[PDB]
Amino acid sequence: FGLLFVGFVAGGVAGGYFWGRSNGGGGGASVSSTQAGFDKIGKDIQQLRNDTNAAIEGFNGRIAHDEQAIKNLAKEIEDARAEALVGELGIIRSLIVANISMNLKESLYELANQITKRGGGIAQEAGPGCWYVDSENCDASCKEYIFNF
Amino acid sequence: FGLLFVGFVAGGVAGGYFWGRSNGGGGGASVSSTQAGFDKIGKDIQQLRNDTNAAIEGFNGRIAHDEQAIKNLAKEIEDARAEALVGELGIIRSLIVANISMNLKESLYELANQITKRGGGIAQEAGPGCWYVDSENCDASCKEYIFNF
Amino acid sequence: FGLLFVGFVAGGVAGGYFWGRSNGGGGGASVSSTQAGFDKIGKDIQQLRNDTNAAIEGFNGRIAHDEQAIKNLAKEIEDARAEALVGELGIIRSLIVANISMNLKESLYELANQITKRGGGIAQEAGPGCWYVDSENCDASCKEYIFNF
Amino acid sequence: ELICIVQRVNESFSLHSGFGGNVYSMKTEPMTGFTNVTKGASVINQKDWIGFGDARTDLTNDQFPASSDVPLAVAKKFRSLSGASLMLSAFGPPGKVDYLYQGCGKEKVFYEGVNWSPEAGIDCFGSNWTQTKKDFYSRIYEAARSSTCMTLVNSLDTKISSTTATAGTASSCSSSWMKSPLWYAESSVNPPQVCGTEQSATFTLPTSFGIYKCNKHVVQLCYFVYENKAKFNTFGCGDYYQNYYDGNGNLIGGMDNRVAAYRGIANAGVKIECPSKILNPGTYSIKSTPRFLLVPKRSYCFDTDGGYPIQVVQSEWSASRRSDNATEEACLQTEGCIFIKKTTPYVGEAADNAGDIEMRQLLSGLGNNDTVCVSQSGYTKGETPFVKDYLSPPKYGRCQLKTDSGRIPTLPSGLIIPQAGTDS
Amino acid sequence: ELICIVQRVNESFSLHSGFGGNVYSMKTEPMTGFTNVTKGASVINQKDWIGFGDARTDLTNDQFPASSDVPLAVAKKFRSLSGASLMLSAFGPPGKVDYLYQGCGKEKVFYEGVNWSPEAGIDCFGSNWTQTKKDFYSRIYEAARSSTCMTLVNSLDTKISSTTATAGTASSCSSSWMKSPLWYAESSVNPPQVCGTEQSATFTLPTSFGIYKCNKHVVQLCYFVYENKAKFNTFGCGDYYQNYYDGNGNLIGGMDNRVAAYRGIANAGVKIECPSKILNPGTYSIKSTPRFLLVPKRSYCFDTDGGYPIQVVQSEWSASRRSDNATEEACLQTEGCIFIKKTTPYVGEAADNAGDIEMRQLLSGLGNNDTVCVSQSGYTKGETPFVKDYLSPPKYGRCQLKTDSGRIPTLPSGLIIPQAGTDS
Amino acid sequence: ELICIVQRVNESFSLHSGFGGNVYSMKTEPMTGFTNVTKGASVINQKDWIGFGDARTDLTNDQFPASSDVPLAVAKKFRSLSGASLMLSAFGPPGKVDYLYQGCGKEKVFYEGVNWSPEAGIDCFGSNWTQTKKDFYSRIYEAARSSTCMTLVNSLDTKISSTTATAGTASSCSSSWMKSPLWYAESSVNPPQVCGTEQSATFTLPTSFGIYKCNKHVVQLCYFVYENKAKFNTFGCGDYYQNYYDGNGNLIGGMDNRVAAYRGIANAGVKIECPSKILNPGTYSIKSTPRFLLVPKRSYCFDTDGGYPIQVVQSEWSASRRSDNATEEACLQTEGCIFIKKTTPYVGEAADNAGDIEMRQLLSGLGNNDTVCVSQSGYTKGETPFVKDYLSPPKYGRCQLKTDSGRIPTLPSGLIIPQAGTDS
Ligand SMILES: CC(=O)N[C@H]1[C@H]([C@H](O)[C@H](O)COC(C)=O)O[C@@](O[C@@H]2[C@@H](O)[C@H](O)O[C@H](CO)[C@@H]2O)(C(=O)O)C[C@@H]1O
Ligand SMILES: CC(=O)N[C@H]1[C@H]([C@H](O)[C@H](O)COC(C)=O)O[C@@](O[C@@H]2[C@@H](O)[C@H](O)O[C@H](CO)[C@@H]2O)(C(=O)O)C[C@@H]1O
Ligand SMILES: CC(=O)N[C@H]1[C@H]([C@H](O)[C@H](O)COC(C)=O)O[C@@](O[C@@H]2[C@@H](O)[C@H](O)O[C@H](CO)[C@@H]2O)(C(=O)O)C[C@@H]1O
Ligand SMILES: *[C@@H]1O[C@H](CO)[C@@H](O[C@@H]2O[C@H](CO)[C@@H](O)[C@H](O)[C@H]2NC(C)=O)[C@H](O)[C@H]1NC(C)=O
Ligand SMILES: *[C@@H]1O[C@H](CO)[C@@H](O[C@@H]2O[C@H](CO)[C@@H](O)[C@H](O)[C@H]2NC(C)=O)[C@H](O)[C@H]1NC(C)=O
Ligand SMILES: *[C@@H]1O[C@H](CO)[C@@H](O[C@@H]2O[C@H](CO)[C@@H](O)[C@H](O)[C@H]2NC(C)=O)[C@H](O)[C@H]1NC(C)=O
Ligand SMILES: *[C@@H]1O[C@H](CO)[C@@H](O[C@@H]2O[C@H](CO)[C@@H](O)[C@H](O)[C@H]2NC(C)=O)[C@H](O)[C@H]1NC(C)=O
Ligand SMILES: *[C@@H]1O[C@H](CO)[C@@H](O[C@@H]2O[C@H](CO)[C@@H](O)[C@H](O)[C@H]2NC(C)=O)[C@H](O)[C@H]1NC(C)=O
Ligand SMILES: *[C@@H]1O[C@H](CO)[C@@H](O[C@@H]2O[C@H](CO)[C@@H](O)[C@H](O)[C@H]2NC(C)=O)[C@H](O)[C@H]1NC(C)=O
Ligand SMILES: *[C@@H]1O[C@H](CO)[C@@H](O)[C@H](O)[C@H]1NC(C)=O
Ligand SMILES: *[C@@H]1O[C@H](CO)[C@@H](O)[C@H](O)[C@H]1NC(C)=O
Ligand SMILES: *[C@@H]1O[C@H](CO)[C@@H](O)[C@H](O)[C@H]1NC(C)=O
Repeated sequence: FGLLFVGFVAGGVAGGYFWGRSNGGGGGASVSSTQAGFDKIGKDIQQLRNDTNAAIEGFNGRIAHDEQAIKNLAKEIEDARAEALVGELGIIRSLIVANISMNLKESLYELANQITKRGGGIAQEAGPGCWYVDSENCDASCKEYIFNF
Repeated sequence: FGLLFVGFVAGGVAGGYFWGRSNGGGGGASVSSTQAGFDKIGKDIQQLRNDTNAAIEGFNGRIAHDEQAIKNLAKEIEDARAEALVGELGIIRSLIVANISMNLKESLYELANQITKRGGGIAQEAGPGCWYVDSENCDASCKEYIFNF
Repeated sequence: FGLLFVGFVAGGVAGGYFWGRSNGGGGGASVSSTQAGFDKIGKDIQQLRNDTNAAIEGFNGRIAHDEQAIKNLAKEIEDARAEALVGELGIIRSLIVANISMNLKESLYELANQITKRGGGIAQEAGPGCWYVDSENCDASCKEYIFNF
Repeated sequence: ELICIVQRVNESFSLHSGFGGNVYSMKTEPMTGFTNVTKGASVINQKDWIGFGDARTDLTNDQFPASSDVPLAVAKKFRSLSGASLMLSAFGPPGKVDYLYQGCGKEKVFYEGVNWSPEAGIDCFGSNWTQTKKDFYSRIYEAARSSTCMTLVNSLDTKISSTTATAGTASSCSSSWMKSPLWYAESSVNPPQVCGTEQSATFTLPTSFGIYKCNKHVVQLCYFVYENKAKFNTFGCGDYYQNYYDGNGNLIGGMDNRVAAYRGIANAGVKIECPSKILNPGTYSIKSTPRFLLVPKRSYCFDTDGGYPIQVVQSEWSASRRSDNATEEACLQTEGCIFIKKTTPYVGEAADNAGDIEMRQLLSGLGNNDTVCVSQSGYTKGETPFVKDYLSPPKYGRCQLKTDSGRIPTLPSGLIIPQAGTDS
Repeated sequence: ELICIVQRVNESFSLHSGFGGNVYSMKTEPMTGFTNVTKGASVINQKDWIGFGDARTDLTNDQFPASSDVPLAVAKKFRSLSGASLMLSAFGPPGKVDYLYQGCGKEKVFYEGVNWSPEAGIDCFGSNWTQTKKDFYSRIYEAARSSTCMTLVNSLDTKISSTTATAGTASSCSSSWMKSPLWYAESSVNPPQVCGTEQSATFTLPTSFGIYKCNKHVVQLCYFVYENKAKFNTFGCGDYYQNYYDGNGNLIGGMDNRVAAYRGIANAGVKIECPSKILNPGTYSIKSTPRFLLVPKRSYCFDTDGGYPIQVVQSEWSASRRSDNATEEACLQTEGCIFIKKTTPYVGEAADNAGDIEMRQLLSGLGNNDTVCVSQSGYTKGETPFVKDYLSPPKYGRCQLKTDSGRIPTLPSGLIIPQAGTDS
Repeated sequence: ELICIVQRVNESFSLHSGFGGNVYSMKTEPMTGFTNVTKGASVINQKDWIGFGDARTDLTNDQFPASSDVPLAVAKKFRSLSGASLMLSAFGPPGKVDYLYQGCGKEKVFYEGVNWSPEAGIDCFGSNWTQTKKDFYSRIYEAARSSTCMTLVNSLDTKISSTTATAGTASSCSSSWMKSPLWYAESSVNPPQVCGTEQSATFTLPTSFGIYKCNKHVVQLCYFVYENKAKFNTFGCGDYYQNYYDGNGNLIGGMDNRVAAYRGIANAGVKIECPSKILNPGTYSIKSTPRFLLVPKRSYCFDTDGGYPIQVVQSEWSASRRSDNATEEACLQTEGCIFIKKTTPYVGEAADNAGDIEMRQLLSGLGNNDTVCVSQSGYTKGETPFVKDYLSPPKYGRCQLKTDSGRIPTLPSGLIIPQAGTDS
């Protein structure tokens, strides 16, 4: 339905990114492909995931100095310190997940933008990841050129 | 002026989300309605607000273990610990407010996107929440169909 | 290439924001100006930078109470506390840099949006910061009117 | 025609900043708040605490549960006997109940003491039992604070050197004597011709007692108090002395009048003082004047495996009887001790002195399963990290912090409009 | 025709990462920095501090303000008298000024001591007053560190047993004697036929003095020092002894030559030593050789309600006079004590010894309203949480931390371009 | 025709929340993990640590490196001599090796002690050297814990009062005697006609020794143990006594039988006990029975400039010899002491008792450059802030915290789809 929405599918049916088309005869009746050659997305995903190492290394590198002469574990204090560290880690996590989401979404916008400028101005944008093509201007091999499926 | 901007109004004049229209005779002279049936926005607001509970419960659930045998309050230490906790709470606050803002803005984009695909490709997007309709293609009952006011 | 992308240039060649144009004779052969009158961007940059003071003052205002009767510096403890504070400062930094980025990007969208509504609907948006103008509808003084270069 | 969704705010809208987007709203709601604080006693861990008490927590009392300040389930966690007190068991005065208090628990509740108050009327040459009481419970609370367990040691190994000396008896002590200290007297010392021989004794503090490890002992190093040496020479030759030594010969207690001034009260007569001291396990020596010898015969055994700050419950009679506040003042001057105090008099349901509505309210927390913090201000649940007023120390657990309500940040509510960029 | 805004960066642009968007820029600016540190004395709370001093902080001095190292408003916060010192008031030597120092303040400034230096030339059989000085101020600083208030106790309740003993006088002490300790002598003890009787005395440390609660007392347990027993037998029979006992008989001070070796300096003659000890309130006993008895007659009363680390200001004369650094070394070896020291000599405006430009600079902070941290390195305001170099302990307040300037993160400035997504 | 990129997820996709955007993914990966813990000894700072040992860390041993439990580079950091031990050097028994241990290091490794075990068969009237051993190392470890440096002081300044007394010799001590304590006897005291005169002595603990500052001294205040006074009167008149006093006369050690009970073992004969005490620098006095005088002649000098918790390495023989675990139990009862223990017997490569494979594994960490934490559980590198199980104290450095693996948050991996807004 176009890059602003994520939909669910039951049973089998692969998840991911697919090409979708709508009308024709009036009224038409849907259609969704079985995924194109979006190797850009796969490559971007790879880069974004590897980029998380920076934030993780920052956390791993930080360990508080301590000195205990006591002979019996102070279990409650030990656990409190861990709980606080886990709390910090949870915030960093929420920051990282959002940082992935926003940068992937942007990378997807950047994919759709290349498509728009490929068939320009044949494309006609209808919100991110959606286009209106007048099946008069464009045959089937032109749409094949513009959307590459 | 279209979803990228927020404007101010004086005296009375209700705040919120409204329908706005521009030209006609050359040169035209503005017009802003008195809010449509954006119950989607009201519902989304409700969901987004309730979704903040997760972050709040995370904070409330975290309380540092302590043990004091001392008989007189260490007021300055007590206050310092509170100040640090309030600091953390302030960062979480700033994260939550932004998380609401971004997800509401996106929900608004998702509202505008449905409108675009309702009168397609009659709509013609002019940035988020704005459209160009040629008052030739569309009567008044078509615009009534597309924008629902 | 339009507001979703940042490109590199070698040797000399000023960096920043410029006007770019594409085809004409089929096939055309590029062209990039030498920056217009985007004083809005310069002004927005100024405002966004000054808006960071709030987050910085919040950090500067927070200093933990301490009391040491000891006569010799506890260097390792001293350094650990600093390291933890620097860690916090690093997270705030990453939040601020992103807050600048997102709000500048939005301010740029708001600049492009004004251009769209200036030549409406002559503009025809092709993703943020990009437009398709049919050099039939628009002379050179109209494009001069719409894009102001 | 250009058709746009338009966003507008009023003077009623205020801007809330975010990292990655701002929000306009008319209403705000606080993000979190204060956790209530309940006065009284409680525990953070129901599986590791122990109570020591008297009739008011004794499930075997004939008038249970009318005579109880706690319900059955809480009473099962107490080691209590009607008529008993730690102090009563420490000395074992004639005719008083003599309960062997013992138990383990990192959290400890002491609800006992009233059974040896001024109302008891115990004499036994006592200079001031209220003073002795305060001093005794001070030592108990200090030792209990760093111990996991506690047990009465009802009989120390003792040995006296004299073969002629015999057990002491006094008209002021029911024509008998304490269980501890033991009293040994030489009948032949008469200030005519006879001065007798200096008396000697040893007592041992064990390294253990039953299943309980002993690292520390609370004992009384008693001595007799005379007002002057002239008054003492009515019984013994030379000045009075009763000195306590460890294994090596280091003086650790007692009263020696060869060097210290007499401080007996005017015409009061002979008095006994019994300061409590915390001593390590080992064998200890005693040197005394020929006629009178006092030897410690009991102790309270503690470990040093650690414990939480303790809770001490006010132990007083109903208005009709004569009480003291010795355990209160013992608690107040002792680190790591939390005192629980009634604001109204003790009015019992069973009889006058057992089964009080207020105390039941204050002790009700001992049966809760959701207490995370215990303090001198009361106890809390784990709702929020904040309280309106300080939780006064001593305290332990997940304890809330005081902050002003104004420093608690808010979140936007009601009609909401997002904002980003400079919009100019 | 396709018309686009195009974003481009140079080699001069560097990428700054963010959580939710990156930024290209050519320039950076540090996000924050270091807070200056000012040498000298100051306070974090103008409403809860107290100063103790001499002429240099005495607003009633005839030459004020020329004779003062602090302005009027700061002088009002001091308890000072020209010619006075804590030590002078402790002993009360003949002809010296005898000020009753007393006050309350969680933060404490001691700017006094110079008025009993070697320049004073006080003899009174003193073995080494500089040593006594260092020892005295050590006890004061330790006790003051954990106390809210301090007061001289100008007269202890005392009682001697002897009826023949009389007040002591010495040619070396202006043909008189100290106020404390008191000196009692038996004229009849002559090593011919007479040995006399062992002398006895008691002194009481009160639980309070005026409005001031006493939990601890600094007192001197003085004794005479002879070089050998032969040298002592010129005055008394047997060895010298002067012993101090608490209520029970535990030896707590003094010099007993029945067991300890003599340490009198060769042919120096009789000397007096006066070590200071911190003692609880109560009644104390004294046993001494028949001819000479020393009894403490004054103390300094402290509470245990707590206080901040104290500040001690260098108290020395101008170059022309003979000074010591006893209060410096007392401070250095005492936990929770912060010493303030000049780098140039003392040159006064009034006369030689009062009104110094450097000291006025160093003490100027005592009048500031914005000091948040006080340390051995100096004091700071609440600008940033960081300092370039460590703030040396002792210290208290909102104290800055040392970090390298390179670890302070930067923010983008100048021409700025946003970046998001992979852009490939 | 409308053509759209469509985003869809399966039941296999789960939603991960973010501040500013959510993520759908099928797989997750933990964000971080646990750091391994290695058993044995190590150091966090290779430039500030010191080892004290015997043959097993002595690079000058004829059989090096076969006789060594550490490689050359680590051995250079040890102060060791074959046959030596701290305790051997403390007393200096006849014919034993007498190494002057001295060094500085904030981190300290004690790998020594086995050379005076029961196998040594040293008598010298020793009541129980294993007990003396445990007591000695306890004092060492306590003092070392707060000191930067340590040095043997191989000779204290001493002076005895007697002119007739002569040096002591015993058939049980190789017809000789210890270096410390020194033994002085009066030949003329015979319980016929002669009782002799009470013996006196002084010993001085210096404020420094060579380049080493002394704030604290570990010394033995020895005394002889008889089983009863009748058994003692075979040698001396009256009861036995050997008392130790500081400069003022305060009893600080020894055995006085005028007040303390005898505790000599039945028919064991004369025994010597040598408890170790931590004493300040100064001059100390001794009073003893006429015939026998014991005087401390050595010490271990420590500062109070501070140090890290120490590491003590198990020092036992191979199975064929008689060992003890005194240094283990000394370490266990001493704050700030970390004990390193083998799980298999000691089997040496050089001979039976030197060069063990397991110990080499356990001591291998002493040569690492990347250890950040040292604990009773072992040592770690700075991989993550977490460990699977607690690091048991004592410990110091950048030490990891225990958390459950389930509380470690995850990150999305594999095929990923972004989500924002309500999508409804
Ligand atoms: C063990 C013993 O001495 N018992 C007798 C006691 C006791 O000796 C005296 O109290 C001594 O007091 C002390 C402890 O110093 O005296 C008894 O008789 C006393 C009598 O001595 C006293 O003159 O008058 C009392 C009467 O009021 C009393 O009868 C006693 O105290 O009961 C007899 C004990 O057998
Ligand atoms: C109280 C008292 O004894 N006063 C006389 C003192 C004093 O007795 C001696 O110092 C004893 O010293 C002590 C404290 O042990 O002596 C006085 O005369 C002395 C004299 O004894 C000494 O031989 O010579 C001195 C002259 O240099 C001096 O005059 C004194 O010290 O003034 C007289 C005191 O009355
Ligand atoms: C210094 C000294 O006294 N040396 C002689 C010792 C010593 O006196 C006794 O042990 C006293 O013991 C103590 C320390 O109290 O005795 C020596 O001979 C002993 C002898 O006294 C004892 O009766 O029998 C022993 C034989 O088993 C032994 O020979 C000694 O111990 O060697 C001689 C010392 O010269
Ligand atoms: C939902 O969709 C996902 C991806 O479209 C499916 O994941 C694939 O599963 C097969 C077999 O388990 C793997 O070999 C593939 O590698 C997976 N996809 C990818 C991209 O790695 C998943 O099986 C689907 N689930 C259901 C229930 O249909
Ligand atoms: C600004 O606009 C807001 C909303 O448009 C107004 O809020 C309404 O106020 C009335 C009366 O106070 C309430 O009954 C409504 O419920 C409010 N709106 C909503 C959506 O709840 C506000 O009164 C306006 N302020 C001014 C000064 O005109
Ligand atoms: C890259 O571009 C930037 C900006 O386009 C150049 O920065 C300018 O440098 C000159 C001389 O150093 C300054 O006077 C200008 O003020 C800078 N620009 C701005 C906007 O302030 C930079 O020199 C370029 N670098 C290269 C290597 O060409
Ligand atoms: C993120 O940046 C924005 C924009 O610079 C900040 O928004 C400003 O917020 C203040 C209130 O704190 C307002 O007075 C300004 O008008 C806002 N500026 C704009 C352009 O709207 C925002 O504060 C920053 N976020 C945080 C958490 O500091
Ligand atoms: C958020 O994610 C982005 C994108 O993955 C990260 O941007 C990378 O930042 C590093 C520098 O730290 C650059 O070398 C990479 O080229 C950047 N990647 C892209 C695609 O631009 C960014 O670091 C993350 N934010 C944080 C705070 O870690
Ligand atoms: C930011 O806000 C979003 C939207 O309100 C939150 O997303 C919700 O996350 C929960 C899981 O925690 C899901 O069950 C909801 O369905 C999500 N809502 C929507 C509309 O997608 C998100 O949790 C918030 N971020 C953080 C870190 O709390
Ligand atoms: C992936 O991250 C690691 C950090 O651990 C970095 O060293 C590596 O260069 C990164 N790879 C890419 C392709 O960015
Ligand atoms: C609202 O949040 C609460 C968390 O307190 C949750 O239990 C509830 O299910 C949420 N409601 C909706 C409709 O999401
Ligand atoms: C810039 O920030 C400062 C905060 O230090 C503020 O006082 C000032 O008003 C701001 N200026 C503008 C134009 O917003």
